[PDB]
Amino acid sequence: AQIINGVFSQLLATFPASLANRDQNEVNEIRRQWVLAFRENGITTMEQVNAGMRVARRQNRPFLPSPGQFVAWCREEASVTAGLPNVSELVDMVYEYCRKRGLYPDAESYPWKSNAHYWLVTNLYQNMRANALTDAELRRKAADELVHMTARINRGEAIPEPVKQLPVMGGRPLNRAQALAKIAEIKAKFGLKGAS
Amino acid sequence: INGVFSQLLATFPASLANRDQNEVNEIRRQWVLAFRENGITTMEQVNAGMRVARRQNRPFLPSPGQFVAWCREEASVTAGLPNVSELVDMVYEYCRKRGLYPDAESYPWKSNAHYWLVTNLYQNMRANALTDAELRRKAADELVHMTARINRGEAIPEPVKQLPVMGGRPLNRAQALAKIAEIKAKFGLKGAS
Repeated sequence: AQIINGVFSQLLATFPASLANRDQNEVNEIRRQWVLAFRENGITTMEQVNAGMRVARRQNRPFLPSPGQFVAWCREEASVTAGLPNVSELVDMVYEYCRKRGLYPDAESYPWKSNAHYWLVTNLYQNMRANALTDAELRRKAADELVHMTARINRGEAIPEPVKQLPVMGGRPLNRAQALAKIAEIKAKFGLKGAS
Repeated sequence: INGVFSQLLATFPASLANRDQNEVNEIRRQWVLAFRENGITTMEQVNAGMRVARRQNRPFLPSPGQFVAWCREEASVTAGLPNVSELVDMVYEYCRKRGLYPDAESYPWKSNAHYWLVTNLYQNMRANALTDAELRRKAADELVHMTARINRGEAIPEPVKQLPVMGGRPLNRAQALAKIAEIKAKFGLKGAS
């Protein structure tokens, strides 16, 4: 009650024009929605309120944010490990990969920033090439992949470290003359080569 | 701090209309917290923000985030970008006139930003069969993206160009016929005559 009233007062102070030209019924409904969101998200501490207010002040939008946006702002400090590119950055990375991957032996040789980037870019690239997606479909798929990856990260879990595929060996100290001698020796031993 | 709040109240007297002391104190606390977080602790930045607010024609009190956005926009006000209508007119003029030029770099561009915006919009329109409303939406998105890139400090690349053409041939009909005859004599091929 007191916490909710303080949050509402601070939001009104930060955003005076948010409730302009609005009757009391809309204000009460907005307050009820905020109460429901706080109860469902477990936001019952003043420290989270202060963090959310700091983020809101850092935000430059002159309108009242949605309750879910405020909850996300509060949890950003808690969920600081969720360092992932946004939709636009992911799309640009996918385009750069689609341009540059032909110059590398495999997908693991690409200069990845982290495993999350590797998995996201590879999945989006394969999906796009297999399903012949357009740009808007690619962006929708990128948003879905980001949501899925964030959900997996927030549930703990560990991102696997590719698979790689074998070494290539090498180290041949053999020249033309010695190999010709070897071929001649094989011919002499097997006799019926008849090759000239 | 207190002087900053007093100047803000003086510039926007209608902001505290029908407000009690508690709301004023909460507004002051919010402004103090915003200044602390944004690093606005010097009087020179306060004066710059006051000048920005005075240049604005809105008597309404902007949010502290909006005030910081105004300050950083005026600090980086160097942006010679057209509006949506001007961009659409430029795109239409380009689509009318570019057929008479050897390449897209020969077009009389005003700057690099205009070149990139117009070319990207032209390619997108001719590739996705955009209508007029879709063209305007795409133009708005492109302008937002270009402004965001410019505010990041990133420089705008200088097209790519493609090759010179050379020339300078002082050869006429008689000399060309002599050359052809010499080629025929050297290699035979008498059937060509």
